[PDB]
Amino acid sequence: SSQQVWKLVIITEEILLKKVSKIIKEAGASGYTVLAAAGEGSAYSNIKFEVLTASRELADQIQDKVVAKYFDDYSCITYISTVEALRAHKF
Amino acid sequence: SQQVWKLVIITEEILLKKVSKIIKEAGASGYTVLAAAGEGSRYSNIKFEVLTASRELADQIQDKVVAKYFDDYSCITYISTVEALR
Amino acid sequence: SQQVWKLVIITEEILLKKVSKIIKEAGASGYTVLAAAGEGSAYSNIKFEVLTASRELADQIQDKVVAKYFDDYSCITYISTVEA
Ligand SMILES: Nc1ncnc2c1ncn2[C@@H]1O[C@H](COP(=O)(O)O)[C@@H](O)[C@H]1O
Ligand SMILES: Nc1ncnc2c1ncn2[C@@H]1O[C@H](COP(=O)(O)O)[C@@H](O)[C@H]1O
Ligand SMILES: Nc1ncnc2c1ncn2[C@@H]1O[C@H](COP(=O)(O)O)[C@@H](O)[C@H]1O
Ligand SMILES: [Cl-]
Ligand SMILES: [Mg+2]
Ligand SMILES: [Mg+2]
Ligand SMILES: [Mg+2]
Ligand SMILES: [Mg+2]
Ligand SMILES: [Mg+2]
Repeated sequence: SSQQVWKLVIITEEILLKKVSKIIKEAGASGYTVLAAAGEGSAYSNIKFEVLTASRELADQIQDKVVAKYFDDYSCITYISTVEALRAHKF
Repeated sequence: SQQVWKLVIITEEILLKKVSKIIKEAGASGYTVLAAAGEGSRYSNIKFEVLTASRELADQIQDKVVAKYFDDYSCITYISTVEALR
Repeated sequence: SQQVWKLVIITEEILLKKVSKIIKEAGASGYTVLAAAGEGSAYSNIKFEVLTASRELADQIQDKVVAKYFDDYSCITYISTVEA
């Protein structure tokens, strides 16, 4: 059977790659995945972070700090969803 | 905290401009595209991700792209829900 | 529309061929793969997405890739539902 984990998505400009990774890591996430992305909002010059955490509270802390620091001045969207992972694994 | 719909459309790279036009014309605030490869029934393809506050616009955009390109082009599509801010 | 299951596997690019074989030999109708980078416990990784008509098929694919590769390679895997 399975354990609930939270998946935090942050899509932002590529220039924020180092700062946002450091925020994810200093908040205690076990890792993150980055994908190269393009898009339009309101080539592949955006980055999509996906951060998995078994703590909904850790996902909120990361999202809150990235939104406070960079949402005003940088193209940034963010959202959260749940996924199921194997009980034996650690997120 | 609001519930939002995520529409994924995986199709051939060559449809990039035409599908982006369908998404923008239906009134979606934007979209994300990623490079992809894969196998199916019929790097090569593009994955669209479109977030829409209403399920109706998600379905609307899906209807259009499917009608116009499904039977002629490599093309899969699905919808999930996510939690966003505002 | 109907509920389907989406299996994600994130692993090293060196396992591409061998994970795709597990996927197709298990009876999945297909798979998608995206280049990825990241850190755990640049774009050296790949993310599989496998849509399956049943949970059990997603579970059997995940059980096999994990049993073969989780201990010696980078292997993140999780499952969610979508409507198609
Ligand atoms: N409705 C949407 N659906 C999916 N992705 C979006 C949407 N709106 C914005 N984005 C993504 O967020 C990026 C930045 O948004 P913005 O800050 O509005 O420029 C875009 O380039 C897209 O990658
Ligand atoms: N079961 C599946 N799971 C994930 N992606 C799929 C699946 N079937 C097809 N695809 C994707 O859709 C593309 C085109 O599908 P097709 O029209 O069946 O050739 C493939 O190259 C894959 O990227
Ligand atoms: N908590 C996480 N959230 C998102 N992606 C992760 C997470 N942990 C690991 N990853 C991804 O999985 C890859 C392998 O992780 P590892 O198995 O710890 O080397 C990493 O390089 C990331 O792409
Ligand atoms: Cl940065
Ligand atoms: Mg600035
Ligand atoms: Mg797992
Ligand atoms: Mg799982
Ligand atoms: Mg997919
Ligand atoms: Mg795992």
